[PDB]
Amino acid sequence: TVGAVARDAEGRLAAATSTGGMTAKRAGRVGDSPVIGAGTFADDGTCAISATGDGEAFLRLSVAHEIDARMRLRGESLRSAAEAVIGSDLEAIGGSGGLIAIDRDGAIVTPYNCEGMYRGWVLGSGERETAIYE
Amino acid sequence: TVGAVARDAEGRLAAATSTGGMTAKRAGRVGDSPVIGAGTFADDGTCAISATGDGEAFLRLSVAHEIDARMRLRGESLRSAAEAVIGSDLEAIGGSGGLIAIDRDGAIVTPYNCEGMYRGWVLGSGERETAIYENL
Amino acid sequence: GYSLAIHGGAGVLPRERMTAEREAATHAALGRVLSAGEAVLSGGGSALDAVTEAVAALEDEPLFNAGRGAVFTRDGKHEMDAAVMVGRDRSAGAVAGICGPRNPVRLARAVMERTSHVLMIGEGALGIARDAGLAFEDDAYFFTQERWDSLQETLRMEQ
Amino acid sequence: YSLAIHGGAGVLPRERMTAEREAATHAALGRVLSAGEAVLSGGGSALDAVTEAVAALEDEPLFNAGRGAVFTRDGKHEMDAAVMVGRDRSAGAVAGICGPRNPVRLARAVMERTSHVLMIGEGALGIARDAGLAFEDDAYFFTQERWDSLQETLRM
Ligand code: NA
Ligand code: NA
Repeated sequence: TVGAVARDAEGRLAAATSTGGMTAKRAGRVGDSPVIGAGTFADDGTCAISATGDGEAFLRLSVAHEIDARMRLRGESLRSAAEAVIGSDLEAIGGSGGLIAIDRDGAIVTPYNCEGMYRGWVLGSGERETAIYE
Repeated sequence: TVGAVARDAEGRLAAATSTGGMTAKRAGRVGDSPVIGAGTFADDGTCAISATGDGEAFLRLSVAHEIDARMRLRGESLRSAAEAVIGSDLEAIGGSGGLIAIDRDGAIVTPYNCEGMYRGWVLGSGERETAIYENL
Repeated sequence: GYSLAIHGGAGVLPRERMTAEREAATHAALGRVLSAGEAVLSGGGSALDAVTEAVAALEDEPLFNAGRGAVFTRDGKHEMDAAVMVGRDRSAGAVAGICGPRNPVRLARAVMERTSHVLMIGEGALGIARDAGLAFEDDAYFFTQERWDSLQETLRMEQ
Repeated sequence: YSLAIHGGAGVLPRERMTAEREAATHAALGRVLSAGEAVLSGGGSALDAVTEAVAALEDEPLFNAGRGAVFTRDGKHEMDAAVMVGRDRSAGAVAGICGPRNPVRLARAVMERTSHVLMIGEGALGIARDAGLAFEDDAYFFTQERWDSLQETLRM
């Protein structure tokens, strides 16, 4: 699974996700990537999210929507919500994976609960990083 | 779209939904019914939900999950949450439809914002009702 | 004690167009569905068995847009979606774009119970139906004249 | 503006990660950031940014989307993709497809050309063709490492 989240010059958000799925998956299996509120999500009032990991766990917990809900209903920060869901909720259901997300103010979080996550970000400053592990 | 939600004697919940889709639908279109957290949902800590209506609106708002979230995060009742999402949120984005739901204590709510919703319930007492419009 | 709630869709006929015969027929169908789910709970069955049997009944009733009496696509075929979910562990199974299985909800359940997946589509989904030994029906079984006329009228009103 | 990307949490284990592969991986991620950066830098939309970024990740054979997509049990590709715009919660998605060079561009074609937020099978491919999107054979998508991953996985 691969994905991207962006915050525009006007503070407008968008998310996109694409995947080949899971190696030796049963033909016809659909994961979280194409299900808005599970693996892909964007609302300019909260955050944009693109997830990667056990697709079934992400579908069952509605991970992307849960983070949007925690921001709206408990007034949590994107970081607090995203960290809680990937760190605790996803662990509790026995799922592995992570998540890139950008809030409406441009805060980027890239939590994961597994060995690593191919990831990167670039700012309007030109400032850039890419990562695999730490 | 059709569906059912149940609570057993121990308070265990389940939900199921089935649909033939939408008249003159585009081949390939998938609505809310088969997407858990949108049209179908069950958690013994909150409620079981089966939705019917404009699938896209239910997918965009994650209606079933929103109701589970409002119960868990704000401590709302199934009625308060379900009625708010179908009555207000679904209306606001211009979607039509409704929802049957049963909470973990057995409270049943069947909100809809449209002409009617073919529906009913039966209790362990034997007590039963069916409805189409607002009356029984 | 146990309880069951059901629906056969929000796409109801407007009250001013609803006849007393159709109203009675509709309440009869809903009554049969409640009995199907009640029998399960009454017999000490699971919430999952209750909603499966109830939804299988709603599929079987031609007044309701699931299984038999399923609406038609633009191209005059049925594409049927279904899901089950159990609240104990949020275990789930679902299918989309299916046609042939008599009771799509029984396939949705077969997915949950036979695979590690919570959603399956196309021939992979039908393969699980066959494995689970679920009943298949011809296109005629699902066909209802009213839905067919609904399509033809709907297509006509797009011209 | 800001852009974040990922190429999956299905990372190669540290003990199998060489300095060359590590460098190759960071290079691929760098090219993706540039694709999305170019859009935002030019005053383009958040939607254009994530579309172009994900199209780049699809094009990179190191990452499990488009080219370098993992294989199913039956040695074929089934690719899922989605876009969503936060302004109006407008969305498009596809599942179980193979052929479109850039599934994410089909996901976007669904959002922009239909009133639907998820489409499957031949209906989804029909929108790709309408949108004039590029189709590719299974050869284009094929990467030896994914094929070997399947063959090793099937040893079970
Ligand atoms: Na039926
Ligand atoms: Na790729």
